[PDB]
Amino acid sequence: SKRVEVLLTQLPAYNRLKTPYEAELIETAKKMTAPGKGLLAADESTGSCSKRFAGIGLSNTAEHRRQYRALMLECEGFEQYISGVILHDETVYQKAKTGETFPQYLRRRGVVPGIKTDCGLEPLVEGAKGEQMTAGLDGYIKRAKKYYAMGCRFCKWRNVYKIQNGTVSEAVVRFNAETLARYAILSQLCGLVPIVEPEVMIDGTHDIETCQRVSQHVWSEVVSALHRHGVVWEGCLLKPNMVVPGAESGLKGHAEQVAEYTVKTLARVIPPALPGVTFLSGGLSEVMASEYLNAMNNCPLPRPWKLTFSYARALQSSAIKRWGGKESGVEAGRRAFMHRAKMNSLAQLGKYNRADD
Amino acid sequence: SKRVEVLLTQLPAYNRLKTPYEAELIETAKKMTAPGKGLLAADESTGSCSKRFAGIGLSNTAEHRRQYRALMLECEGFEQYISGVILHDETVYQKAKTGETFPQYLRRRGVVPGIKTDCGLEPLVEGAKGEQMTAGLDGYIKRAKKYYAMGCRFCKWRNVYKIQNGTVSEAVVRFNAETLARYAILSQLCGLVPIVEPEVMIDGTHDIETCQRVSQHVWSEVVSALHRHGVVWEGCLLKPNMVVPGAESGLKGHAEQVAEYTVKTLARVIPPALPGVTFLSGGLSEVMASEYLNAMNNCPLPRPWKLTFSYARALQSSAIKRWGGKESGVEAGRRAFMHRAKMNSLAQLGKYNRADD
Amino acid sequence: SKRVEVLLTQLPAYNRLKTPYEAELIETAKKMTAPGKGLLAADESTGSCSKRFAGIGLSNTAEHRRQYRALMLECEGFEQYISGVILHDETVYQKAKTGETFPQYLRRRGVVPGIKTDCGLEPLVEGAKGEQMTAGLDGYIKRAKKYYAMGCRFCKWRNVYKIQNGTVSEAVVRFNAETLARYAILSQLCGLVPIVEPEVMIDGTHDIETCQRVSQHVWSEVVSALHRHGVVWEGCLLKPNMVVPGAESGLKGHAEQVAEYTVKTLARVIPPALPGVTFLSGGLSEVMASEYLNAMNNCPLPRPWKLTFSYARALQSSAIKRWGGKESGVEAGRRAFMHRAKMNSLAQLGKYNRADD
Amino acid sequence: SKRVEVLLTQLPAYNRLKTPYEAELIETAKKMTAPGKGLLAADESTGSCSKRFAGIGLSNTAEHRRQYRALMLECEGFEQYISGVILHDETVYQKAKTGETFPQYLRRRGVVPGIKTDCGLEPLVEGAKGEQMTAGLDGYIKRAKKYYAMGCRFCKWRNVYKIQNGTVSEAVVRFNAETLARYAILSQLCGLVPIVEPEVMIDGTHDIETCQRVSQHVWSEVVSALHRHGVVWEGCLLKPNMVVPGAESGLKGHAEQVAEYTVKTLARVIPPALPGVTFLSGGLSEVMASEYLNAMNNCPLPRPWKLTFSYARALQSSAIKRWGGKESGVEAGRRAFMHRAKMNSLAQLGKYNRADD
Repeated sequence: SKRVEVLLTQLPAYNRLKTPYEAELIETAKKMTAPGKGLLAADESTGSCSKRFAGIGLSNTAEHRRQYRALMLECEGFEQYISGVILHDETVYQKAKTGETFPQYLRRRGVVPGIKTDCGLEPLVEGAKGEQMTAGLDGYIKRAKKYYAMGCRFCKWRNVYKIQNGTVSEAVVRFNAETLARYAILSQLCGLVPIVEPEVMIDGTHDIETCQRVSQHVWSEVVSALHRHGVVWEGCLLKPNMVVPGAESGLKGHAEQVAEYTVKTLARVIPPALPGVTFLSGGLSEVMASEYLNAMNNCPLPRPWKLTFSYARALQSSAIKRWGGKESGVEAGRRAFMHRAKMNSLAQLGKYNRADD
Repeated sequence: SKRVEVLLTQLPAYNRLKTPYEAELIETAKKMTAPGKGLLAADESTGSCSKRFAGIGLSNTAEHRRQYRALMLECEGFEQYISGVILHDETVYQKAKTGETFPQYLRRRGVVPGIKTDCGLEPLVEGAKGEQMTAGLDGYIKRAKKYYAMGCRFCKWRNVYKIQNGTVSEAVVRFNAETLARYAILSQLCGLVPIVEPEVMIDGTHDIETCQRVSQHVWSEVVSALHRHGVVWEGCLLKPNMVVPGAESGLKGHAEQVAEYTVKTLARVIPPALPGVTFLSGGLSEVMASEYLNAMNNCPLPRPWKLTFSYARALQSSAIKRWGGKESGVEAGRRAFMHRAKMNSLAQLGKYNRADD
Repeated sequence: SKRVEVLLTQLPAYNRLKTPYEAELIETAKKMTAPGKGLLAADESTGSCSKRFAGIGLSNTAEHRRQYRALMLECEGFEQYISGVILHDETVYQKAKTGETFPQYLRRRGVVPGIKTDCGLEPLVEGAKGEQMTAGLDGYIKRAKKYYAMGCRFCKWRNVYKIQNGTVSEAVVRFNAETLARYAILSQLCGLVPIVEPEVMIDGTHDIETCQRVSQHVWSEVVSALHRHGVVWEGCLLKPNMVVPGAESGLKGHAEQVAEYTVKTLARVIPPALPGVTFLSGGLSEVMASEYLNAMNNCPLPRPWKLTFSYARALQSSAIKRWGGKESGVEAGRRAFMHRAKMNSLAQLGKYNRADD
Repeated sequence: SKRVEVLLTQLPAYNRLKTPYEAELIETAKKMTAPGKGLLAADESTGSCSKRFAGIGLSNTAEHRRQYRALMLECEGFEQYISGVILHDETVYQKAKTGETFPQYLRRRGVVPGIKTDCGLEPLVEGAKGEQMTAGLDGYIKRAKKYYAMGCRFCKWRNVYKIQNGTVSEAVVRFNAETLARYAILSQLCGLVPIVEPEVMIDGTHDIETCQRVSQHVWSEVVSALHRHGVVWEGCLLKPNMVVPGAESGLKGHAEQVAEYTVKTLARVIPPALPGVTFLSGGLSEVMASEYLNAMNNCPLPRPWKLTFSYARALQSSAIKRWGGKESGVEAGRRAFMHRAKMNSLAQLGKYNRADD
């Protein structure tokens, strides 16, 4: 027949991201998921910060945001339990008390600095009212190279899926999968390990069966897309919701129910080569988040990747309260931070004890 | 069985763009493709303008860009042959000699003003070296609403596909289809008729058979994606390349060969409900572009949509030359513009005569 | 880069059915869709025949089936209005009154003989209760070559889609599209023009809007699949339902409503290169079927392919009744057949007159 | 908005095979993959049997086929190392020496009886010359229910992918994935655990890198399809090739290279919930097949499912030779069978020792 010489990269099986950061990516990821450690998510937007401060009456300025972050980041000792921090863009450039930038300070202290690189939720337009896509791919490589150069070595991008009426449009499932897979690839290209966050939200009256049905489908499509875009599985992480009943469903699950539904869902879709899952805690209480993670790490189902946390409110809530926005609340604020971080560090080892909370 | 009440928009067959500009979109499009008329593409970037001016020694300033556009846009009389102009963002805000903005002036004169809304080509990263995606979806609705408000009623977004080694990666085929279909939807949502331009480039040594094989595949995937995103076919247009031998292939086709390969390719993939195809002229001479369009409009194959032009260099080249960047070349510059615009207007009627060029 | 020489057929854009019957396929199809002609579907299974005979008390034997077919097929003169007959496998081998096989007799008389080659409906298993796939791909090439050798030059394969609750599973949409596209390809390979029948059934209480929403989606997916399998559009035909309200919806549409919804649906999805659509009449009365086709051929929307009929009950019903299963009803049976065939022949020209029925 | 009540099975995330054999499937599979055990594939067709007998001069009759099977199946003691036997259809109905059917005899002896249910390879028609699809879906449920009723509790279906020129068409990749996923679903529905065999063949001059690139792509598409059809991962098994250099490449890999490429490939695509992989040995020597499996079970990469064998020639070759087609070779034939089965049983434990072969 008529044969032609072509590049192998023009062939379907050869669409694979080739990145010279490869080995570095793989090493960051193992660092991120070290045993007894997890990630502190501290990438609240300026607005989310208003919310955060609201109950303590703290005014919403750059300086105060800095302080709210320093509260945790300069909590010496937290490094034993937190392996990386997802910063907000503003924090990357702020200075730690030593005068190093935050990324510089954390690296020195042994904590990998990451950055939230998505540009926020927007209406999906296709599919059903209430569904949302996420923006931020334009100019992405240039931002990401700039964060790398600032010292970040991982990034995070969140897509959400709102269950309504027991289901989600296939439009959001596909489109958001496609966005996450693109983001992953480009992150790896620029040297940052991508945290792929496909959050099936806890919002609504749905139950845990509905949650599992939608998550399993959403997440397999995210996987199919990562394959289709060529991701380095060994240099990537997942940040999924746990499978639980909906926030307004009226029902609460035990942690052992949670860990089984979650882990059996994940084991159906996530390749064992992905090094770790850093669960989001969205809507759960600080205690539940620890109890639920702990059960995961005690679940008899297959779970070949590390199962750890990537939490924001569930690690900060009480701290924020005790801190009060004042220098004077600083110590108590930390004590509380440390305790929650320790709880969760044990829960990753599967040794947390509720009597201890 | 277990039944549940859901929104119809959560169902697969209901992912259809619902836009209150619908009827307006449909009417613009028919206006754009009126018999004996075509579109002037005048959306060169600032840089492309350097190129354009290079041979006449015209310096590259905003003022001179304005003049280069006014050369054509204020060429009274051109309105008989041009139904719409694809402006560059800068031109939207510049003023015509009457002091109306350009969009305002053209509308008054009967010419629909459109706007190039993509953000330019960038490396695809996936697929093979040399392939390119197009940026610009972020912030798109807000830009588009702003152009609408300025009077534009259509927009244009170009994706390209570089044939190398006889083929193109399936990665570029899919990804660029996906980008075009998203852009289409959002354009319609904001009131602008989208020109979907999936250009299989003339660049390379490939021949016309290779061109047809790749275009047919690229374009069916663009269609499948438009269906999958929910486009209003009746409010959309296509701006494809013609199917011709590659620029460095060494071969030149007759116009009748061209029109048959082109039209038989399109008739295999484009739904008859899409109102019109406004061919790009990329790489063809000014004469060829007219001869080739003319043959299309004389082709016995099925061609239910309007077949017209959407040309830039092939309508401006000579004009630019005769104009010379000087007030003094103005009249000759126009004469030439008018003549090429008239040639092409006849070629859309299938009555162009080469003896006349 | 690393380049490799491969077959062009290993590349995505080169998966195109290459069939030496190509030109013959194209010619059959134009024959099938000649102006003022349509297809008689006479491919009832043995069982369907029980039904057919039930009201006339005709016993269900091979001999009687033969006679029931001969009633129409040896109705000299019907050749003016019918261009091809879809036979059942049994009929292919039966003999006409001249002693030629039926295929031989029809060809001699100017009627292209086709054959129903699917193996019947079966439970889809995936998707929702009530949905159905169609069997018959195994051993297909050998059957098809055998029909060709017997003189058939086209074939027919029917898939169905049952609307329930306003919708259909995406599973049936995809799977049945995939089956139709495979069948098409293989038919063409063996020399038979494939009639692709994706019937959205009239069954249920749905309305005409629901019908249009599901048909448009079902049919675009059938098209995407035909492209994906490589079909010769110019050597293929479509046999879709008309878009009408559901049989138990309680509403009846005018013919002009029907033709607009139908033709605007088709014009959104079917490539203009497919030579013709031979509508099925499933559930409509004999009169409605003619009135509805007539309106199609009077519809101002785009409709580049031939729009004709491929009917069974709506051409046989009355005939069967008048014939009565007796030699003695033969003449009246034919008269009635002829009249319905003439009605429909005019309706294809867009000149049918109801005053005439 | 307009809401409608639909079946949940009409929604995308609900296309999941619901089978009342579920728990039984899961239990068979764990039985099949018990530690230190593997499957004997004895499903050679009548023709393959000619080949098999050729070198020993054994005539090719049903009786002799029976004897060739009895050689292994009535090799008392083999039950310690073999957990299930893939029979050929003919063997299902033949009788063991006790007068039980083979399935009955094996079950009694503790060996799960399975059945090869595909109908053989055929030309793909689409894609490139040399590629092949597999037939057998028509009438599948009725066959499968009949095997179940005969006592089989698992089945096997093989698809192949021929690397040529370094690659494979995307057509074969997709189509064969689609066939395997359909087969899986239907098998589970009828009570038989499906062995999904997507064999990337060892045939050709390709190297091990090419093998890994194609297998990874072929196998992820098989997975995506299994998800898309709704398979019960926990009740399914995989029978893939190992990743090795091509048979005519001129290079031989060490077993440790093999196990790393294989396991790292699988860990990128196969969900950890699939209970086990039963490798095929196609083209490898009897020794290599054991050494290669052993290394797998010694590989430090992630490998959450059982890694065992499903071998035919590599367990029978020598035996067949020693047996000689004669009663008289019977004992030596068994000795050899036992030894190879023991080798492989140890290799599944990762304790095989080559000094022992």
